[PDB]
Amino acid sequence: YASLTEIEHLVQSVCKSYRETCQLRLEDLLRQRSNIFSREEVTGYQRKSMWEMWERCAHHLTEAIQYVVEFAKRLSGFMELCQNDQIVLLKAGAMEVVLVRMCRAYNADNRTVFFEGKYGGMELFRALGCSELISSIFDFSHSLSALHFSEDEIALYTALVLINAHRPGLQEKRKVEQLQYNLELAFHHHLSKTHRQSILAKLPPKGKLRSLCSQHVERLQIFQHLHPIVVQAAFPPLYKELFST
Amino acid sequence: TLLQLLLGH
Ligand SMILES: CCS(=O)(=O)c1ccc(CC(=O)Nc2cnc(O[C@@H](C)c3ccccc3)c(Cl)c2)cc1
Repeated sequence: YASLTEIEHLVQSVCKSYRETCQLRLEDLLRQRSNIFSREEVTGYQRKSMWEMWERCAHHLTEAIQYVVEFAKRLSGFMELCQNDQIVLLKAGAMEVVLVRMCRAYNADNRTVFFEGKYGGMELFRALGCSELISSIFDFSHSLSALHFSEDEIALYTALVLINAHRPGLQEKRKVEQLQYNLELAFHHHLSKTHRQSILAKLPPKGKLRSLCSQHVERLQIFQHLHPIVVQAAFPPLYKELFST
Repeated sequence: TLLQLLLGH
């Protein structure tokens, strides 16, 4: 039964773990907002091969995932969990955390995302041949951007995205449930201080993040079946492990 | 697995 002091300490700990592993500075992402891909640059990306565009994106996603792994490692409660459960949570949660974090790189005013040094719209990704997935991801980013998360809110929310006791295959489910609840208390406490509990009802349903990850896996199946050799030869091995069937 | 390796266990 975590005391108020312990909950306050948990807030600080989660926010520190996030700050240390957030990958890019928010200020740098925001500074780059005026730097938008030109019509010709966008066309250049659209004319790339499906395999090359998938390869680029898999690399960038894997890099983002490596920071999420580091985030998990610095979350004290996470390392308290058994080895199996750490793996189960990260395997299911890594992509979900990245999707949430990416809203920092999304500009709702022109519906663009920071990708390879500049801001581009969803049409930038057309060569992937998964327009429905890209649209869904942009919709998700837009929905989160409307919430106007602070960095501390992103820290606390992403901690909860990772510590999700509903994942199948947990060996110590009740232990994960306790940590999840404590992180809920931390999140709620922080929100209470800033009069921000209103956002709780506006957060995406958990099924949404699960849906996006399922869609991603399915589109990778379509790609991998079409181009099996490129996945084997060129894609990051961690990407394969997490997403290939 | 690679997650195992990255987590150091
Ligand atoms: C997440 C930590 S961060 O510090 O916020 C950060 C932000 C940006 C970058 C550079 C980068 O990887 N951009 C990128 C953008 N869109 C990408 O796909 C689209 C389809 C997308 C759009 C929104 C959400 C998910 C995916 C990819 Cl594959 C990479 C690095 C770090």
